[PDB]
Formats: sequence, C-alpha cells, structure tokens
Amino acid sequence: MKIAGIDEAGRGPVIGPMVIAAVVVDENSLPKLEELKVRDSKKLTPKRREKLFNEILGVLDDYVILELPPDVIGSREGTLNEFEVENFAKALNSLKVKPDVIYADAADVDEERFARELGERLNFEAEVVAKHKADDIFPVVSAASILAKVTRDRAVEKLKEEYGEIGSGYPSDPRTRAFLENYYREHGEFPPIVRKGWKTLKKIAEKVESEKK
Repeated sequence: MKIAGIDEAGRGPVIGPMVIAAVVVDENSLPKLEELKVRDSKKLTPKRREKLFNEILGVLDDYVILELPPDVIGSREGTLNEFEVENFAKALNSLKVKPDVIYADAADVDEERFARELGERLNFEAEVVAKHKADDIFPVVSAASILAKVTRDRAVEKLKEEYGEIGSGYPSDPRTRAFLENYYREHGEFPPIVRKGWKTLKKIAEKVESEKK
C-alpha cells in the first residue's frame, strides 16, 4: 500500500506564500520516517530541518509541493478554507503515485467535513483521514509538514534578500510589523509580497495615517 500525508505551512502570515505539500510513502518505508524522528522536528532550526528535508526526500515514493504566492491567495474565488481544500486536492491529484490512504491535517474546525470535501475533490479512489494537529499524530503528515515549512522558510528567506529584514511574515512578529509600517509610511502602499485581504494591512495603514503630522 501507498500511504500519503499532506499538510500546509504559511496559513496565517500576511507576507509570503502558503505552501501545501503532499508526500507518498510505501508502507514498507514508513519505519524510516520514525527513524528520522519527523514527529520531533518542531523545535529544529531551519538549517537542521533542511537536512531532515533532504533525508525525507530519500525515502518518499513521490511528493508534490505547491507554493501559492500572495497574488494567487488574494485572487482566490472562495473562502480561505475552500482555497485550502481546493489546493490540498490539486496536490494529491497531481501525484504520480496515487496513495491508497491519505492522512491530512484538518484545516477545518470539523475534521469530518474536511475529509468529506477533500475526497469529493479527488479524481482517484482513496480513503481520506483528516485530523487536527495530524502532524503530531501521523509521521507521514509530519513529513509533509516538514516539506511545506522548509519551502515556506526558503521563500521568506528569498524575500529578505530583496526587501531586507521582514521578520517571519506573521503580524505578531515585531520585525514584520515594523517593516510593513515603515514601508507604508515611506510609500503610502504595501509591497507586492503581502496578502491584499489581510486585516493586518488595514490596521497598519490606519495607524500610520493617524500618526502623520
């Protein structure tokens, strides 16, 4: 049997892409993911995870990583939830090796709902298992999670080489906050690396205009 795991990175940041990654591993290769301790990789530094990333690739039968830029996210036709479901499906449907069973991180507050909707969007037969924090539960999802996180960090790293210190890209991050406030104060607009619909932008813009003297 072929087992697939699928997760996402970059859900709530205001800057950068959202990355959805799907991995496929043969049953016999599952112990390898445990050997790699993919489940205990949350505390790893980006460089150590990159090494893990490369190791994971060596045991996978197949994988798909979709890097969705802020332009794509912003032009979406549906809600962000629908967007996530839609792209999880696209990633799985793009796989060369079709999984018999799919383990997915439940984006939707309703795990059952997510599994149902994802499956209805697949163009092949498979059992879909969706759970909250599935990445702490199933090593195969943990693996996908690592591919998505690494891809996402690489993306932001590339952005820093072009815009300087932009932080992690999350509004909660002081550097990301300052970067956006200062850029708006200097240009009266936000850079083309932000997600146009994020409420964070409106608040920063209003704050900045408030200061003006």
